[PDB]
Amino acid sequence: AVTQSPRNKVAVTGGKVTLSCNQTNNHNNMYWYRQDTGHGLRLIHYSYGAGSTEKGDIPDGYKASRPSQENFSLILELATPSQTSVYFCASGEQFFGPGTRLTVLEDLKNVFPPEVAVFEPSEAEISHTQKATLVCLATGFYPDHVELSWWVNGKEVHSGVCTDPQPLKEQPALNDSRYALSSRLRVSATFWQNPRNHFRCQVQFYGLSENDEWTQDRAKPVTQIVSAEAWGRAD
Amino acid sequence: QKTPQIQVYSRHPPENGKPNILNCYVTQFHPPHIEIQMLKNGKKIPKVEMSDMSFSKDWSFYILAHTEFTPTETDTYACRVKHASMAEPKTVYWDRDM
Amino acid sequence: TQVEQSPQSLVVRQGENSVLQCNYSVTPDNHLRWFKQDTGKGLVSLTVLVDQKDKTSNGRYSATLDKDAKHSTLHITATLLDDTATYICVVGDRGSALGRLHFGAGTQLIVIPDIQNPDPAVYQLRDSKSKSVCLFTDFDSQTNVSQSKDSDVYITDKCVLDMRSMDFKSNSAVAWSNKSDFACANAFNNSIIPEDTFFPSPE
Amino acid sequence: NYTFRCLQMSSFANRSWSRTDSVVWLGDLQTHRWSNDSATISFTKPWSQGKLSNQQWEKLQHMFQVYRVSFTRDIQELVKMMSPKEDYPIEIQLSAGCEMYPGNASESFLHVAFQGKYVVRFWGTSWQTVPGAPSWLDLPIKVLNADQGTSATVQMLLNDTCPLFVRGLLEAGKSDLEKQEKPVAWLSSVPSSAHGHRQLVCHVSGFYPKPVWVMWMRGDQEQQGTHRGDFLPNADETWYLQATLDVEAGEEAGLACRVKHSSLGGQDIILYWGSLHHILDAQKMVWNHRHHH
Ligand SMILES: CCCCCCCCCCCCCCCCCCCCCCCCCC(=O)N[C@@H](CC[C@H]1O[C@H](CO)[C@H](O)[C@H](O)[C@H]1O)[C@H](O)[C@H](O)CCCCCCCCCCCCCC
Ligand SMILES: *[C@@H]1O[C@H](CO)[C@@H](O[C@@H]2O[C@H](CO)[C@@H](O)[C@H](O)[C@H]2NC(C)=O)[C@H](O)[C@H]1NC(C)=O
Ligand SMILES: *[C@@H]1O[C@H](CO)[C@@H](O)[C@H](O)[C@H]1NC(C)=O
Ligand SMILES: *[C@@H]1O[C@H](CO)[C@@H](O)[C@H](O)[C@H]1NC(C)=O
Repeated sequence: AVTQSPRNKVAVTGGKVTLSCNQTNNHNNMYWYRQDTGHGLRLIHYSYGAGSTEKGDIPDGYKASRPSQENFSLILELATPSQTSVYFCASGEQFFGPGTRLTVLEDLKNVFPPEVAVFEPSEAEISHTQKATLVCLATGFYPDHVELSWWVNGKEVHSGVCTDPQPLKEQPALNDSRYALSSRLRVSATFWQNPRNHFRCQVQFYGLSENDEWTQDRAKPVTQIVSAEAWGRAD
Repeated sequence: QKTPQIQVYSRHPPENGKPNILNCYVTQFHPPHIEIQMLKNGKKIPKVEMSDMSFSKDWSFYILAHTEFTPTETDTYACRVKHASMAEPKTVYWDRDM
Repeated sequence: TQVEQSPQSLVVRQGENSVLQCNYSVTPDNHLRWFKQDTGKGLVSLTVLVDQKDKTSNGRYSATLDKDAKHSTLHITATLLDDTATYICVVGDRGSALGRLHFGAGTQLIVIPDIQNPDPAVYQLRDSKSKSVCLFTDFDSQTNVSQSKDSDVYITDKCVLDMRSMDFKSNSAVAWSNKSDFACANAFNNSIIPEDTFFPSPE
Repeated sequence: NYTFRCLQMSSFANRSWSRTDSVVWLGDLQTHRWSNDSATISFTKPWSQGKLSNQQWEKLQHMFQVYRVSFTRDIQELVKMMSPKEDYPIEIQLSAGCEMYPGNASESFLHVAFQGKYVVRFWGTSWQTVPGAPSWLDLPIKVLNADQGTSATVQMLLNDTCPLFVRGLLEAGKSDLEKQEKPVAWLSSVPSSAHGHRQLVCHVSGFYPKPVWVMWMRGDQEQQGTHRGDFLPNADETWYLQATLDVEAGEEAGLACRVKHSSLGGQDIILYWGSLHHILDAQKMVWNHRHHH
């Protein structure tokens, strides 16, 4: 398959941004695309082989570089807000990469990490359904680069889990609003009633890296993992 | 990059002052971009017709240009051909006994 | 704009058929390929159509192509929950290297769960450190959770979870506010909720 | 024996600018014209449609329309594929068609020339680099062969569509093909490259078809120094051939130009040097002689 990285980034208007792309599949020509809502993928730059690149349909603002046959890179010398998209690196009959989420911002002072809170099931839901739901609420983050994971007894669960497809604006009427995201976890009532059981709502946030200079009084909002936890109750 | 060869001739036996047709046929040139012009006494002739360009076995382009006229004793008919083969354009006058 | 897809988004019921259309104007039309994109994930190939009148099937997927009407349909035969994704239709103008691919805007497919046993209930969940939420859960897929009419209250869109240990599926939507007046009972009073909805007394 | 050829000249100037004009000859009569100007092929003769119905011809024009467009964009890419090697301007020529023989028998061809030299041919089911051709062409050849879809329809045109059109065109244009045009002739003279020698010229113009026979004669004896010229074309699709003879000045008399053509039957054109006729013509065409080579 295609191994591109970083799988997620954020940078300010004017920073240098490179997007690596790797593949052991052995294909001569390979492509850089970008996806935006209500458009379908568009060609940016594309290569035919090692040491050779050509302009696609929307090449402005970007560059390309081919060193090896296996590698490829899409380059933003000066970044812009309008270059906020998802980036796919194809290889060819044409097989695609997992994608890269790049939010390019006006100013980095507006970036916040999330506050993760676990809420505990209600004795009513226990009594009536014979099931226990545990709400998670990651709140106050910007931009919306977060993957939410549930970890039961230090092992990640998938069954009985439902995260929101997309987060909601905490203040809709204005643009630069903070975001919040909610996820569920539903176990059997007997399962929740064991105190030996352990719950954690791990949340990976993507923000500043250790390359962007910071000044303000609060801690620099780096890429980090915030998470909350609750324990099983006997009553 | 091959050099154009120009032959200039007439459709009918050339009687003086009688309406006739003059042909300027360029051959052997390459590439196909070329400017054929026909000249009566130095000036160009407002309507000169050209055939569609083709090429021969050797891959060299050729084209027929032909204009209506009347030959005389004094009047000078010529064919000027502009090409990338030559810095100065080739002007070939219509020799009749030729 | 070379290749348009209909509908925009589509909704079908767990284990029922669904139709998808792609309508190109691309010349030449060497081939048409369909792609399935899960959210976050890339593009996985589904099947390839080649001839002037072509028809293929793969698993529950089964698509047919008419190069002379520049039109394709993709059928899913009894849709699963694992199927909620975007379905992109691409067309290739050449069967070599020197050809470029034309991408559709894709169709968003949503598979709503069939829930034979509803149990409409809004519960109140306390934080581990004193702060609460309202969880509206166990309702049939024929009810839509509307957004808040006041920016002090936050109500998330409904979402489907599967306890595949018990072959059990359930809708749910979380709502919370920092305001004092906010009680879990009248939290989804923007949305339409049934009579037999259980609102357990909080005190 | 009839040779039907389709000629395609395409000029790539730079990464943006390009031109494609096409002409189609049956034997040596122009039948088809396709300008870069127009999106459709044109007939140059009434019978150029061949023996084909309106819709039957549409599939051809339409497929070819798809081709012109595709051809450009394909070479334009192939250029990019060889990064340093082969830069603009590029000249590409295609001569393809089929020859006609006694019976159903025919043989088709597709020859491609890059920048003047003939380098690629289609044969059987694939393009191939000609013997004695540059090896860099191999990568572009390999790229083009992967397309079975094209390589299929090219066989269709070469194996089937070509003779099945041309067997038509011939049966549809026998009227214009077997027409007869009588040649006019006139004598004249110029100085020879050699001192004291002169050159006699016999002009033949306005005859159809090509195959003609011009000779300088002293009675029953053909003059061996009679040099035939080349066939120059006329506007109205006739021909022109002059035949020259070099003489020692004062050996001009007694000679005559004889013309044998299919057009006239048996009645050869015999022009006599210094006949009351020859003089009448020559006085009717006198001039100042600037500028005469
Ligand atoms: C063959 C002659 C008999 C014809 C008789 C008819 C006479 C009627 C008069 C009409 C006048 C027309 C003018 C004459 C023009 C000359 C004709 C010469 C034959 C054309 C070739 C046939 C190709 C048809 C198929 C087609 O359209 N294919 C093009 C489209 C292919 C695409 O569409 C197809 C159908 O829609 C299929 O779906 C294919 O799968 C898809 O790939 C394709 O893009 C080809 O790639 C075209 C280029 C081939 C020319 C070879 C280039 C030379 C190689 C040297 C390269 C060196 C460069 C290095 C720097
Ligand atoms: C078109 O005719 C050519 C010959 O003129 C055929 O080419 C042959 O193809 C077969 C494989 O199918 C080979 O075994 C031969 O060696 C080929 N001959 C040459 C000279 O290469 C071709 O099959 C015909 N195609 C169609 C569609 O009729
Ligand atoms: C490409 O060639 C055309 C035609 O000669 C010319 O008008 C144009 O300026 C050229 N483009 C460039 C970028 O040189
Ligand atoms: C030739 O035709 C094509 C399509 O009509 C066009 O893009 C190109 O510019 C034309 N070239 C000319 C007129 O020189």
